[PDB]
Amino acid sequence: HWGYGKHNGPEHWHKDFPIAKGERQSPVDIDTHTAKYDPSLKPLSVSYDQATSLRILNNGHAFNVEFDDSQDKAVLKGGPLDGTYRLIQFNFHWGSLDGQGSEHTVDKKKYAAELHLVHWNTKYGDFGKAVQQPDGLAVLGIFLKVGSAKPGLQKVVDVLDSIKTKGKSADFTNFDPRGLLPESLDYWTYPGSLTTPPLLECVTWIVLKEPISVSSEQVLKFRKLNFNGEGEPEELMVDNWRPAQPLKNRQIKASFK
Ligand SMILES: [Zn+2]
Repeated sequence: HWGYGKHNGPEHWHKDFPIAKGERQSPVDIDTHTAKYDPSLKPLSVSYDQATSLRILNNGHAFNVEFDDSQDKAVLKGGPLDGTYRLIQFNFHWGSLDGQGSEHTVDKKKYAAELHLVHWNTKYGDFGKAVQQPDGLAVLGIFLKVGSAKPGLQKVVDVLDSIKTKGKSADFTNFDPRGLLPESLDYWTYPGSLTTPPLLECVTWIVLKEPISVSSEQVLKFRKLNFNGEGEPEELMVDNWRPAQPLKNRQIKASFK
């Protein structure tokens, strides 16, 4: 099975998933001086006031907070998107040290972690069908830097103990994702893919310019999770990020100048 270790890491993925060497793979390095300001990009419209979180789960490669996506409760629209996209989950990627952890990079700078808010295009009916389309998913990427604590993130941090190993899940209702957003919604956008197998090229990436800060104690909790299942030898869940891939003739557009 794939993972992030020496023998099953990102550099090995292409053997089981040849699309790993595709034309629109993610993540990528965002060269701020090469990105084109596009005055036709509309502002992002995030409506998370009716969001219904349900469960938090350690899937062996990261932890996900799942949302009820049976209706238009929490949606994303506007920006470079056409149509309505429903929030299905959010997850993180982090490092073993504060100087690495993010998937995307800005002018080669790596952040301590990267939060992904995953949404699927409703015109396709369900998530499974959406992942098979060029414009099936829209993922909002938010960088995390170490500094002051993020209050809205604490509820997530506190429950990590109960989902330490692979396969564990816990009820996680009434969590408000709005507490994880930065002040500004300025962003960069480019066509890309999922950053973990099956690595499908079905994502419109919307990466926020402004990072949010979390405390050292907060990220330390992420690092206590395990890749392994219960009763197995302990392997700390750290550095679950894929390195930047070649841009290959894609243009990164910016909503700001
Ligand atoms: Zn992710």
